Amino acid sequence: EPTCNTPSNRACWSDGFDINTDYEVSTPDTGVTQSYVFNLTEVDNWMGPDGVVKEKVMLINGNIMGPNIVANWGDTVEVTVINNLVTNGTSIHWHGIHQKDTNLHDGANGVTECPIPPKGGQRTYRWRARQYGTSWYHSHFSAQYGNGVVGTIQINGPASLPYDIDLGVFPITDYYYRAADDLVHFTQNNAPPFSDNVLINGTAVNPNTGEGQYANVTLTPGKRHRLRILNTSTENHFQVSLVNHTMTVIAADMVPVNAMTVDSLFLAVGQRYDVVIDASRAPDNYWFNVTFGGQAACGGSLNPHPAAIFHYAGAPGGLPTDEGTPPVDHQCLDTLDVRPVVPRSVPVNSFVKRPDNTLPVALDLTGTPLFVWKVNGSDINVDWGKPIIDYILTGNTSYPVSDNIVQVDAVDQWTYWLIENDPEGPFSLPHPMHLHGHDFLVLGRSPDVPAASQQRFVFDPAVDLARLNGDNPPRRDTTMLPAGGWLLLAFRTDNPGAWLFHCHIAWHVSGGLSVDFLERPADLRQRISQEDEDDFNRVCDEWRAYWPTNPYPKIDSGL
Ligand SMILES: *[C@@H]1O[C@H](CO)[C@@H](O[C@@H]2O[C@H](CO)[C@@H](O[C@@H]3O[C@H](CO)[C@@H](O)[C@H](O)[C@@H]3O)[C@H](O)[C@H]2NC(C)=O)[C@H](O)[C@H]1NC(C)=O
Ligand SMILES: *[C@@H]1O[C@H](CO)[C@@H](O[C@@H]2O[C@H](CO)[C@@H](O[C@@H]3O[C@H](CO)[C@@H](O)[C@H](O)[C@@H]3O)[C@H](O)[C@H]2NC(C)=O)[C@H](O)[C@H]1NC(C)=O
Ligand SMILES: *[C@@H]1O[C@H](CO)[C@@H](O[C@@H]2O[C@H](CO)[C@@H](O)[C@H](O)[C@H]2NC(C)=O)[C@H](O)[C@H]1NC(C)=O
Ligand SMILES: *[C@@H]1O[C@H](CO)[C@@H](O)[C@H](O)[C@H]1NC(C)=O
Ligand SMILES: *[C@@H]1O[C@H](CO)[C@@H](O)[C@H](O)[C@H]1NC(C)=O
Ligand SMILES: *[C@@H]1O[C@H](CO)[C@@H](O)[C@H](O)[C@H]1NC(C)=O
Ligand SMILES: *[C@@H]1O[C@H](CO)[C@@H](O)[C@H](O)[C@H]1NC(C)=O
Ligand SMILES: [Cl-]
Ligand SMILES: [Cu+2]
Ligand SMILES: [Cu+2]
Ligand SMILES: [Cu+2]
Ligand SMILES: [Cu+2]
Repeated sequence: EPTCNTPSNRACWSDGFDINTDYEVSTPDTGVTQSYVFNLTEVDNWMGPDGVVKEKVMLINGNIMGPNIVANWGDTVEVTVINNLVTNGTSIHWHGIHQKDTNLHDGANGVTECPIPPKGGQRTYRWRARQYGTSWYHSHFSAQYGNGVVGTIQINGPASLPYDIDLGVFPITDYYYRAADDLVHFTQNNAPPFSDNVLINGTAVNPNTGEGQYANVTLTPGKRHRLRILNTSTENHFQVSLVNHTMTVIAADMVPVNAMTVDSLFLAVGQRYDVVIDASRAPDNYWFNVTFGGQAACGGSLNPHPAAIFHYAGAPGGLPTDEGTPPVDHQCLDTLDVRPVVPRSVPVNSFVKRPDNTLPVALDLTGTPLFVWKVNGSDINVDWGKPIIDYILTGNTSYPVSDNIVQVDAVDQWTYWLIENDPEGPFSLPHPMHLHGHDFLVLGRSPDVPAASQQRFVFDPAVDLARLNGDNPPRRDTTMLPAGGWLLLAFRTDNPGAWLFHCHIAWHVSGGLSVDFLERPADLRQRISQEDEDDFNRVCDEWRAYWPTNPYPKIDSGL
């Protein structure tokens, strides 16, 4: 807990810890543990926030979202996940949390663990809060998170700008009436549907019936407010703005950034932004608009105007009067203008394109189903009953092709990755690429052009090497792979483990769009504790015993 974090000095936290401290290598010892219990239940004919009854949902503790985890920088968070679903297994992934030397607690089923069996199966996740900011959690059992197994994480720590009130979490998500397994099945042979609605902090109004409620945020006149915006969607990529107000970015994902004032912000699936809103305008109700750019290349909604109300305290009630001007089209791309407070520097002149640093993404339509996404010639398909960690604990190096293992043996060195977005394919779509266990550096991408143009770019050293940035580029866990283009990333090999690198669009990862970075295998085995190993084997023995009794088959990648 803090000793010097005041509304005038958010930069200070405690003795020897501040905004300037390198959080990746230095963590405060608090000795405090914040514990929670996640009871997953399967509810049929559930009444949703917009009035429409959902066929089936999978909730945590009976609510639309799980409890918002709150702890301080340096604490340990512990969660006992109890699976009371009927047929489905589960695994909770702590998106944003690096799991430094705790790979076995990542929640990546078929990689770091076997799924927790239903009908009462349990497992206790435990991890250290070595990072401060806004993150989230979700299931990784195929597209199970689309049914409601989602929630937020707020690890308190210092900030890059002073503020008065911390308004907390603001998760924006797409909402479908059809269940996730039905949607994965539809997307296997058809183009993805637009969302039925878009929920903002758990609620939205039905554009047809008028039922529901708009999310209502009360701003205090003349005060600076911190808002933690999240995109917890399965496909929808958002654009956000507040009429007559600007937003000052103080963090991108779980990485603190220097103040950057904007009119609107693009949020890819899995992306987060901590912003400061100054209630500097006239007392009235203002609309917080959720819009779409990229000409529907990265999503859409059947609700033409998803919005929230930002009410000034003292002002009258009702709905806002000003509709405002439409925001600029972000073209399905996140901003590369954000510069981290704690800097990093890497050489970019030395990069050479080789098969071992290149990851070509492609859409294979030559099989059954039609929509099969491949990375380097293979669609990922993990084995829930024999995860990558089982191979490590037995000394087996015969990993099947389908696991998409990319073994990185480099010890604490910066590794380079060029991701290619099907430049020779019939068409290309933008993809929100996410990396487990690390924060990557966004070194550069193909020139920003309209997301629906179909303009293709292949990495040319003669012009693209000068377009790269190695002098403190954006550091985060999720960024956009441009349509028909390319993306150059770099991460330091400081965390031995099996880490997934995938597109966060549920339908795509289901279709196989992922690779598994097996980082320093030899170091990983030696760093696995007897408690972690014993428990992993307990859960795998229980899952392998349950599987033959399951009346349903695995229809996708399992991720
Ligand atoms: C996890 O639990 C869910 C919910 O029970 C399971 O989803 C259900 O899966 C079945 C079989 O895939 C679906 O029925 C099938 O639907 C297809 C498409 O319409 C149809 O062609 C088949 O004849 C069959 O009727 C069912 O609709 C679906 N339910 C929901 C709400 O999505 C899922 O299979 C379980 N996952 C695992 C691996 O255990
Ligand atoms: C931000 O969100 C608000 C609230 O959802 C948007 O306000 C809505 O604006 C639309 C027009 O763009 C209004 O609907 C339209 O009404 C006309 C009436 O003649 C009709 O012909 C159209 O077919 C359409 O239905 C709507 O009444 C209004 N919502 C309310 C209740 O105030 C606003 O446009 C959004 N602003 C931006 C820049 O995204
Ligand atoms: C993508 O697959 C290709 C082919 O399977 C890999 O290319 C081979 O890489 C090894 C290791 O460097 C070389 O010894 C071979 O000569 C390469 N074969 C080719 C295509 O000439 C490539 O490494 C894979 N990419 C990644 C990053 O996994
Ligand atoms: C989970 O919740 C259900 C319904 O609320 C209840 O029946 C069950 O006992 C709970 N399981 C545990 C162990 O909390
Ligand atoms: C989000 O909704 C919750 C309702 O559970 C509310 O307590 C919270 O204040 C809302 N967030 C803000 C500050 O808008
Ligand atoms: C929003 O909440 C505030 C605080 O209670 C209130 O003043 C206002 O009337 C509410 N607006 C709506 C549309 O409910
Ligand atoms: C290694 O793992 C494979 C699974 O891909 C299994 O078929 C094989 O029997 C194992 N061999 C060893 C080393 O025991
Ligand atoms: Cl992560
Ligand atoms: Cu995630
Ligand atoms: Cu993740
Ligand atoms: Cu994708
Ligand atoms: Cu993942």
